[PDB]
Amino acid sequence: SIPLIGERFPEMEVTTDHGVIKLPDHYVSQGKWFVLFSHPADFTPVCTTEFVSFARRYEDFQRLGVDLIGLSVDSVFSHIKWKEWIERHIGVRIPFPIIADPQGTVARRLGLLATHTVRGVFIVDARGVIRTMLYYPMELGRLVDEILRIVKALKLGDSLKRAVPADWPNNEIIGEGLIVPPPTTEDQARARMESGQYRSLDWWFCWDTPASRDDVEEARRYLRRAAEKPAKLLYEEA
Amino acid sequence: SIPLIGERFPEMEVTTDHGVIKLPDHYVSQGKWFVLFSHPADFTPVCTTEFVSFARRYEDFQRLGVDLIGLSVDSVFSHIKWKEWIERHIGVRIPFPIIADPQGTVARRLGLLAESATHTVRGVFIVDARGVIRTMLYYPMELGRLVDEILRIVKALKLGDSLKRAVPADWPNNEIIGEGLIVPPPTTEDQARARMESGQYRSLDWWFCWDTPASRDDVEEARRYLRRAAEKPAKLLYEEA
Amino acid sequence: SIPLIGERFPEMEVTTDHGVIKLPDHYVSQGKWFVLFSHPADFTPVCTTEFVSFARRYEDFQRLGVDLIGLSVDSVFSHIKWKEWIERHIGVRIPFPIIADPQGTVARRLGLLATHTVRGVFIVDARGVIRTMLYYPMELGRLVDEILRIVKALKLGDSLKRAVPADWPNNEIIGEGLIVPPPTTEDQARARMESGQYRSLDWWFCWDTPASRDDVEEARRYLRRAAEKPAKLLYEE
Amino acid sequence: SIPLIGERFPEMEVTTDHGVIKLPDHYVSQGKWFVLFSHPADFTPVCTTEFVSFARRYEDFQRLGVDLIGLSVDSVFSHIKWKEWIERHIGVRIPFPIIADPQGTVARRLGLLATHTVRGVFIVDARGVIRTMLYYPMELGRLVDEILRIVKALKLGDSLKRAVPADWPNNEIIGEGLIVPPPTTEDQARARMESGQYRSLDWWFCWDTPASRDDVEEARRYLRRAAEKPAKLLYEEA
Amino acid sequence: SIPLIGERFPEMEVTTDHGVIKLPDHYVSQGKWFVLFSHPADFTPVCTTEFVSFARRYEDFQRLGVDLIGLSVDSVFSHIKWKEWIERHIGVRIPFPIIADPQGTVARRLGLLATHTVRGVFIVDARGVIRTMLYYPMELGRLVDEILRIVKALKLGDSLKRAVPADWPNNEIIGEGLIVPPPTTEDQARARMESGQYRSLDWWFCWDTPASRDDVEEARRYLRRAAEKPAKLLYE
Amino acid sequence: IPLIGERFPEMEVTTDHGVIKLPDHYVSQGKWFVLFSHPADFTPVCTTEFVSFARRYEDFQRLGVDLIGLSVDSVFSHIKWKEWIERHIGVRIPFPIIADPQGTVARRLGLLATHTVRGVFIVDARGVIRTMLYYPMELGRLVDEILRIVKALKLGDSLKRAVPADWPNNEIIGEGLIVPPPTTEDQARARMESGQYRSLDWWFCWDTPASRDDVEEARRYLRRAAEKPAKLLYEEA
Amino acid sequence: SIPLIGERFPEMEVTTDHGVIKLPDHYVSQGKWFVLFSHPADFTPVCTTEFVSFARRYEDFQRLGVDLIGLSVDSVFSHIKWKEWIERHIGVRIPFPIIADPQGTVARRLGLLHAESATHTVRGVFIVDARGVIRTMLYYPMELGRLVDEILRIVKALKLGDSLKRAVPADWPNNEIIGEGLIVPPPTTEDQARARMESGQYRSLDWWFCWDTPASRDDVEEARRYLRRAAEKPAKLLYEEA
Amino acid sequence: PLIGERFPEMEVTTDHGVIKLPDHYVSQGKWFVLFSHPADFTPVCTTEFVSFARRYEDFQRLGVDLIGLSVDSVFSHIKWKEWIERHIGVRIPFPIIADPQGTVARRLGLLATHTVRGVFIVDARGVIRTMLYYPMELGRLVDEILRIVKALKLGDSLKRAVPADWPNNEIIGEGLIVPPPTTEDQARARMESGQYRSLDWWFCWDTPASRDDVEEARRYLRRAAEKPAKLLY
Repeated sequence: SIPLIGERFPEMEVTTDHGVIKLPDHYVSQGKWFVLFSHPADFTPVCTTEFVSFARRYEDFQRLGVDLIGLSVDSVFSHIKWKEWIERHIGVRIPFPIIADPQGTVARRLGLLATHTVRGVFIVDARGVIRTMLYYPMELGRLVDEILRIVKALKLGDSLKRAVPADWPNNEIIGEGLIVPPPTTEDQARARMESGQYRSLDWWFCWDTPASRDDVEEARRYLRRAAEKPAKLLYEEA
Repeated sequence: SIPLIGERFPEMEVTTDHGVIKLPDHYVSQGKWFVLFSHPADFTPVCTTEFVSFARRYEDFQRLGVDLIGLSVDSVFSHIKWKEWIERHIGVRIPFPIIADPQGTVARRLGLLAESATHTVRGVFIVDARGVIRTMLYYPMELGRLVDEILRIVKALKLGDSLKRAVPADWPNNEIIGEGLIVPPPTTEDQARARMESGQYRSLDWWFCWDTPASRDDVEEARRYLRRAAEKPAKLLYEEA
Repeated sequence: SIPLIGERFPEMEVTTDHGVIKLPDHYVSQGKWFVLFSHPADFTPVCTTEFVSFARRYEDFQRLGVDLIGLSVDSVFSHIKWKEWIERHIGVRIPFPIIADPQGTVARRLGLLATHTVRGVFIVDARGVIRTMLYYPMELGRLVDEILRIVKALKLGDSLKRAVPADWPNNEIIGEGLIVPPPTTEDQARARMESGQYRSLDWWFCWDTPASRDDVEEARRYLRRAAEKPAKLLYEE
Repeated sequence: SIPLIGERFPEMEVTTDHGVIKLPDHYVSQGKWFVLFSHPADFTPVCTTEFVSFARRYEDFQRLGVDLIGLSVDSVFSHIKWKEWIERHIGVRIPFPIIADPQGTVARRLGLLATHTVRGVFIVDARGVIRTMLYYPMELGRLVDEILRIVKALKLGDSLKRAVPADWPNNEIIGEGLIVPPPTTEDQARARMESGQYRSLDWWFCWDTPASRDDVEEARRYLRRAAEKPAKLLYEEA
Repeated sequence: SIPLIGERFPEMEVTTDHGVIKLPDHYVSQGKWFVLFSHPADFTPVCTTEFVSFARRYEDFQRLGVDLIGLSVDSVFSHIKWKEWIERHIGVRIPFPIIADPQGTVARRLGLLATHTVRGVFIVDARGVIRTMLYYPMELGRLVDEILRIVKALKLGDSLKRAVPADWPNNEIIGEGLIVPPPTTEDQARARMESGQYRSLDWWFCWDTPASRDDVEEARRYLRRAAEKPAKLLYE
Repeated sequence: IPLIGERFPEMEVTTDHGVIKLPDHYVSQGKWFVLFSHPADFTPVCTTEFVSFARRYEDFQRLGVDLIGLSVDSVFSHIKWKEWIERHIGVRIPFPIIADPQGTVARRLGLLATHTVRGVFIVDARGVIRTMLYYPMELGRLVDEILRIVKALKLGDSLKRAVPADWPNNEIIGEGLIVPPPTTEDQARARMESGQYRSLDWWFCWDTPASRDDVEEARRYLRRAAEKPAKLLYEEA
Repeated sequence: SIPLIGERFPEMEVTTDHGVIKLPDHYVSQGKWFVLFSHPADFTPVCTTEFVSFARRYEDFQRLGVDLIGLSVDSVFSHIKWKEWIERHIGVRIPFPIIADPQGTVARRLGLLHAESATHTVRGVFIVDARGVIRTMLYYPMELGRLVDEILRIVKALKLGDSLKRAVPADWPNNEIIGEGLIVPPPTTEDQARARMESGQYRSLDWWFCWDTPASRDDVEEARRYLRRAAEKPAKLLYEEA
Repeated sequence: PLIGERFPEMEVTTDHGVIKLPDHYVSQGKWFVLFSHPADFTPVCTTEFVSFARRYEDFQRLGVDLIGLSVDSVFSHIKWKEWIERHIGVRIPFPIIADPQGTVARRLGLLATHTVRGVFIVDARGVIRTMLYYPMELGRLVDEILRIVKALKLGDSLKRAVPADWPNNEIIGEGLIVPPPTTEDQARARMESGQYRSLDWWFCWDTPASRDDVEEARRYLRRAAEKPAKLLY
């Protein structure tokens, strides 16, 4: 039984390889967002490639006030030995904590559970509310740059009181334009149309460009990198 | 109470603006994959952009064997008037069917609805030709989806099934192995020992083995999706009207 | 389960194209009756004719202190877009609010639930009590002039303390007259017959003519309008 | 817990002052529509006026293939005495049967239960399916001519495969016209518009005039009778 | 699931052709006994004969401090019309109230429920306690004089602290005698036989004649009226 | 408790005459039976009634009715109690008495305290309960009235007639018997058109089909009930 | 569902031919033991003999502070008439009260009735001490009359055991092993048994088998007088005397 | 259980082996007396064992087999018998059921352990005919148990009820009661015939038991009253 967007993140005590912490409070108290990502088992390739990819984009998340937290169905001693392997054989240190979940208690609480079903991403805001859930299969690696676009676009929508269009900031229709939430009454719709402060197709489709050039380009930067062909792969220099 | 990944898509009969069809049978019959995407309501701005995003990428989906089908909490008549408006004002036809879901029965069945919600009624179901749910994505109503990622998912997943491979993070642009694909790790020691003795794959450990079996067409197909996503489109559709 | 006559209208909060309102609280506070009519779907021809019909008789309802309120199992956005189509293509403005009922919560609470079942007129008094329920099928459009006759007669019945006869004010027996509520005791029955106060056919059948000439002809007006062939239609112009 | 519109009339045996009949079988056997109308009690003024009104319109219902049947929460002997009073005083005979339902069994099975609640009209087709339900309060006499209009419109709708506009045959928009049931697919809507066989406002609003001069004039005749003041009232002639 | 003998009459608010009253309160308030008699339907021959019989014995009941109340599964308007027919065609006015029981609420609460089953007499004292219940079939009219005997016997029994023999005051063993309630201990039984203050047959069978002449004669009058063919019939 | 119209509950009972099945034992003889119940043996009011029943045993035989008692005591108590009556009162008690220790038969019949164990069940030859009477313990039954009930019922069954109040001394119609009212409109017409019965109304029709014997036999019972007894039984001993 | 030994006698009000009493309150507050004996019906032969046997042993029971009380599934009126017949025909007055149990309410609670249509199972004997505690229960069938002198032996030996803080051997006071001796309650600990053998205050067969003879010459002979009466053919029968 | 009920079908482990109840004895056409004990190596329970064993042949004469029940191991049971035979010099012939867990006791409604007492007297049909519940502080009177089975056998065979204190009843002595008439005609015919002495129609008796049978019953009660010559200690 998975949680829903809008619901607060289930209050729980968890043991990580950094220590015991209480969720979502550990991050709410700090005024930080956090992204939780689950993993079927330790010493597995796809999950490892995700750790690395997350760690390579660690400062981007810190820059966005987002903390990272992993989830795996293995002991805390396996978790440490696993991070120790990646830093030694791949050359990348994994900074963020990983929740040690024997018995699969935490995964059962989140509705992720087989053990193969234990995947998915929880994007939680600074209020402690679940904002986005992704559920990739264990045979497919996630795109961490899209997760970055999600937290970015979501924070801009919050602070500017705007909805975010498809493929933003590269929308086919309005590009980098941000959608003004539609009117829910007759009077509001009639008022919106008369004011002439918003570009519009119809009363329920109004947009503008309130976002700074910095924030638009920061958002397109993630997609630029994701599409980009990497120079020198990590398996070579290791 | 959602269906988990790996679980078969719930047997149901839905009403669309194209007729009445049974899921997942309708697409399984054709040996097609299908992506189902849900929406809170008709005549909503974010959902419209997503429709146009999907419709502009409709040809890409069909070349992979993926059909498209929408889900919205509104009458079938409302769906058609909505599809009429988009074609007239945006100049883009919506070729795929949309499930008419008044009462929210099929949304409630899939686990997308308590009352007063509909806001929660979103999410993407990527379902393979065997009728099995492969990927679920839950974007909020205030956030337009990245449609090129869905195309990346199906292509990688179809290559995964075909070539018997696990797909690395950021593929085809993985930081460790690039366009390389992961060999499913050994579950026994006698398979781990043999794998290391075989020396057929590039290895990092017994559990971390890969090769490059994907064609240059398959790989460049995947980069084109991500490239399109990253590129600011020359000439917008609002101005064309 | 449908909330029967006599029962107070179910306490509920509803979302409309005018805003968020509590029922029956919103209209009770104004000392107003309200007529809640439900519909299965937006952009449907039968419902459209009724919407137009109600709006063309809007002042007739206001004159009686009766507000109108629609119900449809669709989003608020469809509702407003549907009203815009009526105002453009038929050229008739729709003034009353319509409840947006996605998922069909209100309809289920009113027991109108298939979606095909979602049709019913609820006539509620200023005290917030259901007085009449009319259940029409989807393939049939309601005679809106009868709804007008119902409230007018029912308001008269309250103020004048009378029962209203069949086909009023065109009753085959007593015509424009209004019935005195029958005696329920032996003492009441005798005192009625010894008063010589009312016209009578029996102790349980007494009536008089207390309604003003305006009240009577106002009621016949509704029935005549429903009977008269309209001089040139609205689809033409 | 009422029987919904479009449902089959509840299977039951009832006692009338005509005898015992199986509902709705008795009328279905004949291929006849029937209107069941309930009443709180015998020897009640409003119900008496209602009986007289149904009585003066008896042959109209027969021509439409409709039988009438009343329901009152009193005994059968009370029913016969009630009918007898009406003939002796008002002059009009009551031909239709009345269900004697003490204990309120039939009234309860139909979800009409105080006893003041026992009001309601059931318009049921030749297939024993409920088509309309009207709930007037005990202090308000029904407009019987409206019931005649309902059946007529309903009968023309079924045969011609058309839906009936509001206020028909005097609809403000389309007049004596009838609605062509709306398309449910994209292809149905396109094919309807390219054919151009109906007068139209939109793909979902098509209509024609398939009703005969006589059918229309019969419906307006019901509405005119209801509208017109009766010359000669029944009370005057002792 | 009828009420039992000795059990208090079920509390209820009922609707009559005389108004709204609460049972048994309405009579307990007046310090009166009441006889409740149920009927299947209005405008029925046997019930009509019963109504008239109670009405002709109305003075006899009131003098005993007993009110009469009817029960019929029909509306209040039928009841009034029914009473009207009786005063007109039989020339006897029916004075007592009739409970209007549509839905058969009261009938069900008293366990009389088919509707044909709705029959039964309840004799209830001033304390509101049920003392006697007769259940006659609907095809058989009641012997109203026997209800009067029953009551008269109970009122004397309560006040004289005595039990009443079969066929009183015309018992084949003890005549118009009345039974002294039997001993329940051996000390009581010994003291009864030692006292010799009662005409006796055994220690458990003692009687005397504590009822007055006028009480006994009033009791034979009821049975005398029941026994005799009435001079002058009412239908004539 | 069992009701009027319902069949007497199937049961095996122990009496001082033996073990019998009820109501089978009496149905198998094509006989009516009157079951009367008593709180306890060696009790006064019950003894007077036993005597009263025994002194009328010929009148019950003459109607094809059998008597059967019920008391919450053992069979041995029963037989000793019958001995006492026979010795001290000089009257034989011929009818069986059910031995009901534990009160199982009383409980099933709803007679249950043990003081509430009183009731007369008149059951016809079909095993159907036709009448119930419940007197208190401080009151002796009027046994002649039971005799009137069975006679009238047997008369009513054979002649297809209803029996009026106080019969055969009814104040309206005397010894006349009531024709069951018509239930339909056509039955009501054909009744008043035939003129085969005396009537006050279509629902109130009667005739006099009871023979002079059946009438006077019924009047007998009431006369004996009203008669002051010449020579008392306690004096004879 | 029956009560067991050690359990307190169930609280209840009963109706007797002596009046209404509470059990065991009525006898507890007197310091009296009571023997409750139950019968299926009145005017039955086996039960009558038992009633006579108790009645002529009445003085023996009263000497031991023991009261008698009968229980029968019949009315209180059948009870008094049944007592009258005995006093008139056998010439023996029945002094103790009999409980009247129509409905079998009392017998059902005591577990003398479990299923249906029995009364036959109503044949129990309950021996209750002054603390209101069930001490002995006897269940003889209806076709077998009890041995009343055994009930006297039980209460006498039990009263001796309570006071002298001893256990009573088999066949006492004519036990094959220790005769009229009474058993010292066996040690329940290791050093209790050691101290018992170190004391030498008791005749012994083992640490758990120790006894003395604290019972009075009168108490032993009274107990033997109960058994002699049981054993001896009575001179002059009661049917003969009637 | 109750009187009239058949003995509960159970399989028990005793110190002579595993036997089926009540089948082992029913199939032998034998009565059995089952007496239960709280604990082994206990004085009162020991004195009963001796009293039962010295009367072993008397039960054999009546066609009665004996069986003990104790909440202890089978190995303890045998050591307990071994002690009696060595110290008291009386061999215990009857089997004792080993009931650790007190399972058999639980099924028999004897369950504290103090409550684990009671004699079940069971006929050759497997029907419980008598139940005796003595407290643990008081030893039984085995001769009465003998009198019970003896009276019941005569009661069955002669179709008679046994009076109180028989064969020493104060009213009828060694007389045996005829089961009372249940009907009035039976009660009527009983008094008319004159085949029985009587006090009433419900109180009839005769002396159909033989002198041997009467004297054999009195032997039991005489033995219980006799002061023993030479105590076993």
